[PDB]
Amino acid sequence: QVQLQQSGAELVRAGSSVKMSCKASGYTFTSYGVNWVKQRPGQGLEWIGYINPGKGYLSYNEKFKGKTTLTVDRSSSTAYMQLRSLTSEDAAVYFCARSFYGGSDLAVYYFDSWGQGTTLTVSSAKTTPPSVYPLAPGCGDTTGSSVTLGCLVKGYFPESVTVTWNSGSLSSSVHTFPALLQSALYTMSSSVTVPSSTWPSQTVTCSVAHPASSTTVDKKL
Amino acid sequence: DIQMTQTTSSLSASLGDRVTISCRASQDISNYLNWYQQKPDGTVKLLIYYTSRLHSGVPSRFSGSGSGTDYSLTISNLEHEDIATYFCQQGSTLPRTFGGGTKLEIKRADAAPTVSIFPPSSEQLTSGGASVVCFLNNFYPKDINVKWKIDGSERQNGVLNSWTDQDSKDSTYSMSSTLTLTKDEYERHNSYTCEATHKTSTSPIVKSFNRNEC
Repeated sequence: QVQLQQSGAELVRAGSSVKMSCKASGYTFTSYGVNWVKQRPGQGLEWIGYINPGKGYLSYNEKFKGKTTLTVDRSSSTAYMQLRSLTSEDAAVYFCARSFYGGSDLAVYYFDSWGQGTTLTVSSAKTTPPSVYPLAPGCGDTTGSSVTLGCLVKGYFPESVTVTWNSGSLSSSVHTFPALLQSALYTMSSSVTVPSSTWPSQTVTCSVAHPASSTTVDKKL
Repeated sequence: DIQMTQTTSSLSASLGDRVTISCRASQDISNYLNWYQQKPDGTVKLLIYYTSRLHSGVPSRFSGSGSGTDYSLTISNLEHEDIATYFCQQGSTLPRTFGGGTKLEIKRADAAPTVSIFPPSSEQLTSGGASVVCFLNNFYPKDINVKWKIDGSERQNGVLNSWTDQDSKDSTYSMSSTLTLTKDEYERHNSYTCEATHKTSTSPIVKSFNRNEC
């Protein structure tokens, strides 16, 4: 059947530590090995290590030995991984994969099953509320057939903000760009295109929501 | 440590096409090579192992080839579900290593960027500094060039960009370039220009505003 259920995402302060899980199912746990693999955003995957649960022990990529500890709960069928001395360079999605049966040293490994991955975000930044600015049309911009508009959301921590134009309605012609964390701050923006003579009549408002800081801002354009 | 090379970061392809993704190891890995598919925001799955053997359920549109250091992934007839990122991994030496990935995007008709330039807003200015913003929206291809001209001459080292991946609805890219200034840097220079350069135009698409015209 084979299914691997990884722990939920964690935000954490640098220097700390984190233990993730990988509940295996649909197969006899001790019979197959498990690997932890990380992915930093824009680099490839890289293998952290391997552990066989039915006796025998483990292997490690030598650059991760020290930071990493690979353990097992044969009973609950969970694999764990513990990272130590969390640095921002440890911020990445982490996958546990299962190697096919028979070995490893040379092949017989190859990751035939993957888990959805757990997201480690390492920061030493406390919750900051967003600063919603409204990007309105320029002077001299010679009257289009449609109008692009926006809201600049800046300075927020953590990264889950929600921009919503006309409190759910213009779902089309909307663009929600990647947040780009500058100095502790994440900054993102969003745009909406409405046909000319639909605005500055009919009224357009962007609603920004940052639940960590208990914000609710509405800026009309 | 075997250095796996995917010589392409981005590979553009149109549906129904044959596509080949190439991998290269720093040393003869005796055909101990696997290919993994990661879907756009999502999970990884094994396609092919042992150079060319298909993992169960993978459709026969996929095929591995290779010997020694040079390997290939082949997708006969590019379907929609194949827009993903492919990685090759080796399995002879330890650690098990991987290639940087290669992502399939879709080819669509040339699409021209809708750029827009926005002044700093009065509330932000009250809060100390001012950022000008330019949106270059809905363009294909991905190849766009942008610079901010301030009074004829250009300025970078303040500028800060944000692309989206290919849109899932219409196969286009959008982007926001944000200059970010202080209220006095902004109080000098009347013109502020955002300037785009793309395939779909032999003219620079210029979008300016004048600070005292507002």
